[PDB]
Amino acid sequence: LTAGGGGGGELAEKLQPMRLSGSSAG
Amino acid sequence: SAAAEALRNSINIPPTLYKNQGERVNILVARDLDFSDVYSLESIPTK
Amino acid sequence: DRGSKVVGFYQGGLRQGQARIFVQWSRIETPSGVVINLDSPGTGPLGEAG
Amino acid sequence: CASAPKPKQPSDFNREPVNKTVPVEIQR
Repeated sequence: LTAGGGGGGELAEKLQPMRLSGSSAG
Repeated sequence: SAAAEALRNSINIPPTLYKNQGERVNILVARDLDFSDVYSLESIPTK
Repeated sequence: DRGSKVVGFYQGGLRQGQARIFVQWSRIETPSGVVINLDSPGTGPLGEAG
Repeated sequence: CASAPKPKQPSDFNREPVNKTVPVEIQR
């Protein structure tokens, strides 16, 4: 039917860059 | 001491800041703002 | 040569009873462009540490 | 005791017309 060197520990930690990513207008 | 108890339980109430309307403020732009997709420039013909 | 620029840094601050700070000098640039990393202690005029 | 200060209230002495001339956006 159906189919299917690193040291300077404090000064160098204070000099880590803050890189904020830019914005594009819409 | 009752007074020391009341102080211990109510001494840390953070302050409240009130800034009126209409006052001048700045916005320090923190990132590069790119306006290249929404504007273009053209020269206005003379006269 | 004379006039070569040396660059250092310090950190950590003093403790109580201390009157000298440890300085490490890191690099020196000769007036003619020579550069050598000398990570050496900085001392006083008579060699006392810091 | 102390409350938040109010913003400056403008005086009411030097009352004068805003429109010295008719705006052009009225097309006049």
